[PDB]
Amino acid sequence: AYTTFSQTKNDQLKEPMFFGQPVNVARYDQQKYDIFEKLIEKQLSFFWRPEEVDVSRDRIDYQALPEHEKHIFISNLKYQTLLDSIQGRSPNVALLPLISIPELETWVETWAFSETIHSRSFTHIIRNIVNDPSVVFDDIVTNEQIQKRAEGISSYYDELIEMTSYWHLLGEGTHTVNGKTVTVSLRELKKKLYLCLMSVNALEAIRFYVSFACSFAFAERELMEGNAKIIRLIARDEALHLTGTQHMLNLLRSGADDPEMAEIAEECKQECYDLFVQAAQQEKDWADYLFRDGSMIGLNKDILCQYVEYITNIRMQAVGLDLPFQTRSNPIPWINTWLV
Amino acid sequence: AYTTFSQTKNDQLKEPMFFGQPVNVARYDQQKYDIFEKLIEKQLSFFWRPEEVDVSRDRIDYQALPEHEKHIFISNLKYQTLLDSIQGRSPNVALLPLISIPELETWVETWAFSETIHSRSFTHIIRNIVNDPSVVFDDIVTNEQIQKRAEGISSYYDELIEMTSYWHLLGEGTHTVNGKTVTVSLRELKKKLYLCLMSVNALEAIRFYVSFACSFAFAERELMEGNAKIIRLIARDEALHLTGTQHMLNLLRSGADDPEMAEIAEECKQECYDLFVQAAQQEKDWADYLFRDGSMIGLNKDILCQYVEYITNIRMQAVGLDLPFQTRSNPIPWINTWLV
Ligand SMILES: [Fe+2]
Repeated sequence: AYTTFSQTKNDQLKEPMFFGQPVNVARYDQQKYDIFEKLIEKQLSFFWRPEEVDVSRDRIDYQALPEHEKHIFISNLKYQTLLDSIQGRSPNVALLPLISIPELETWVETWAFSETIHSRSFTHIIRNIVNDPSVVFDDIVTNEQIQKRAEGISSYYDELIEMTSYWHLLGEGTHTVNGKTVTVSLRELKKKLYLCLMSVNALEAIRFYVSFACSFAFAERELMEGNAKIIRLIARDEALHLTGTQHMLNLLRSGADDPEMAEIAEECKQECYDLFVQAAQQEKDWADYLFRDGSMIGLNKDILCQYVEYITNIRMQAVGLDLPFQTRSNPIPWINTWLV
Repeated sequence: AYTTFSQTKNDQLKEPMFFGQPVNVARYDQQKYDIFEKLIEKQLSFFWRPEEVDVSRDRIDYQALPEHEKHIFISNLKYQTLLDSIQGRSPNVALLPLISIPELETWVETWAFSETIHSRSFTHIIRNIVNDPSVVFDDIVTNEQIQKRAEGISSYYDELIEMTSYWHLLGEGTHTVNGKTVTVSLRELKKKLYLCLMSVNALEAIRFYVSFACSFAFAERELMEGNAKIIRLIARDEALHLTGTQHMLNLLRSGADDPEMAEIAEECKQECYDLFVQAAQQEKDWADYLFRDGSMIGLNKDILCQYVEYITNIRMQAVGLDLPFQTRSNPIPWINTWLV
């Protein structure tokens, strides 16, 4: 029951962000929530092309890095590649089929699009510093350390996607699928969406910021400056992406949108807290991996783990969760110089 | 069956364009078909913001047009808005979940994103020329003439989406949903995709070009110059869009990708032809509607219908279908001034 053009005229201004009547005409003259249009406009004015970034001296710098430092850099780069590959497609397949307001529909499309520009910039980098790009790309899928986080993130999307299909196809209630009985609940589906958004918020707000830290640590040493320029542009986008999921979440839990969402948000508090905390933990185990056999000027396991906690506190707070860490200061204040 | 990140490592250069293993690493260092990467690069270089085009002087132009000409202009603009609304979401919702080639997945997302820019540009025009934009937007949905031209296009996408859904949720073979035995044939799915792509190609290659004629007719009279400038930018994107679908269809039907497709291509060459001829006929009825109260300098039902036939032969031949109309030189050669 999904349609690329719903034939019944409806007032999109009195429609919920999700689960209402699929958007028919895409208009931008009216806004239910000013944030989304503000984000689309911002994102469009931020438009950049990875190919235009000069990554010439970068091969030299990378080739000169000792092995563990190449390991730190490339592992970090494979993680960013893996995250943005998922973020390029997932928000379109997962959220797009559920959105009921035009401005949000376009924001999701604009947002997912910018991720593809991000994935393109990683290729531009990888196939410019490394000898055989295929070795790096293949490892993103076979490396157990990288895949350890991959399966958790996508799992949220995949579960939402499948539960969305049963809903669209069978609708609410119990149904007979090959003799089995299957229960499709819109309430459960709304939970899946809420949790997925929470997971996506942790990815852009925490996971990606941990990676920016390693990228900029090299930049501080005046190495990999082409990469630095790309990551700084990427970060400028992540700020916008993160803000969009923050607003979506806050609007949903504040009942200002779908009142049932406000309820669901509450039943979820623990799961959210736990998923955010689990993400932070995973980022700390990553720091162990990256720094297994050494650190470099400006970064080490301690510095990164503290940064992870610092950032986690701040993000969790922004979406109404309890701060899980005592940490209260930024150990890498220079990162703000890069961040925008 | 769908996963936002397939954990199995595969050689992406030996996957079919569609239905293969879902895309995992988004890489652009290696292309199976150079056309797609070329199109991405071209679109990226074409980036424009509707918000930056001056549509001020258009309002006086529009308000000064006699009633029938306002009818011609606004009906054309509404049809354009309807088509880009569908084009904004559909490629993502329908083709995205079936692509198994990185460069292709990215092209569809780039393509769909440029469509949202087109939709935004229509809001920018509508707001700057009419009194109550809401009447215009509401009519796109309640108008039986406009909504008629949206039935066919949606159906193709909708049926593809729904079947794609069943396939992901039930795999192929015969199954039972609420006792009703429903069969899921991958071959029937591949046919729906093929027809959908043909419908899409007709949309961008013919339907849109028919609309550019009306818009540019006004520009020839030095009226609606702001809209003219936007339509030029859009036309320039449309070229890329149809090149995309022509190649998709030609590669599919050539067996150069998946053999089952090439077979399915010939299996439904008659439907494809009927589909295109039907599209041309609707654009002729549409031209009939546009001019039921008069025509203007440079364009009338006759001239417009000739152009539909002119453009249709060319497009049909490009995808290897038979030419259904007499031969003739471009009936409105002045449109070259505006094209590209
Ligand atoms: Fe006239």
